[PDB]
Amino acid sequence: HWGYGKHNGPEHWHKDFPIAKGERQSPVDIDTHTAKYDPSLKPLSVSYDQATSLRILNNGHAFNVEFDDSQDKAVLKGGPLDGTYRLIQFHFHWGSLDGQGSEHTVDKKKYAAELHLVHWNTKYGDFGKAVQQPDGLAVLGIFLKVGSAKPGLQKVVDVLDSIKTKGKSADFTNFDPRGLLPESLDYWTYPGSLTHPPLLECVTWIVLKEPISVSSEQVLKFRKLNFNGEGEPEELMVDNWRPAQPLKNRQIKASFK
Ligand SMILES: [Zn+2]
Repeated sequence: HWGYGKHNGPEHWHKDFPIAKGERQSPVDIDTHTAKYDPSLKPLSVSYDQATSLRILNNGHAFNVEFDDSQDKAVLKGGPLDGTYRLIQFHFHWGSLDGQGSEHTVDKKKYAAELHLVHWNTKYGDFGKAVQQPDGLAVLGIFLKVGSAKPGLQKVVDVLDSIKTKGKSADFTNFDPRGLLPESLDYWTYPGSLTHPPLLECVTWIVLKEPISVSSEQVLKFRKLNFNGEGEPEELMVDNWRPAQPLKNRQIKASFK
């Protein structure tokens, strides 16, 4: 039902998912001049050396690069987090043109795209249990701008032709997500939600300050994907982002001065 089309997009989601108007919805605008440096926050610990990617899937709203999360391999720890969060998948949000695509914004600036690396809290045993808890997920968000190519993205780019339509997947082993990080891991953090239905309020957001650069050719391949299934009317997979939601009673904390 829900999507990013002309009649089922973010402004409609609240009908079926009333949590869309909840108290800790994502994404949000990050006001750089009211996010406060928090000296109690720690450097992120991104431990991806043993990551095992398995598969890439077009799910009709993005594509997910899926990992083996059946044991502690690729984990996120530290930062604002207590305990250990296992990497399950990453995906992107992007626009029809370079001036929109990100979910989070920075002083109202929209980036061309945003990468989400999704991790679940091992204290809850499985992902399905984790999403029912306020500290169940940690999502590392990384902005993309268009300029130079990102070498470590090309292997993703080049498989997209094989998963054009919803429900298609392809083997995708030995991909190293470290090639998608910027140089600095300085970040903002706040409590929020998943950004598409069911919009569960289970996420500690960790949004990196420094964007990565990808090329116009790389982004153009993203924009050739389809929301639709094989043989159905073609709807390009573009503008798969939810706009910023009210901050309400939340504070955005910065890891950096
Ligand atoms: Zn996302």
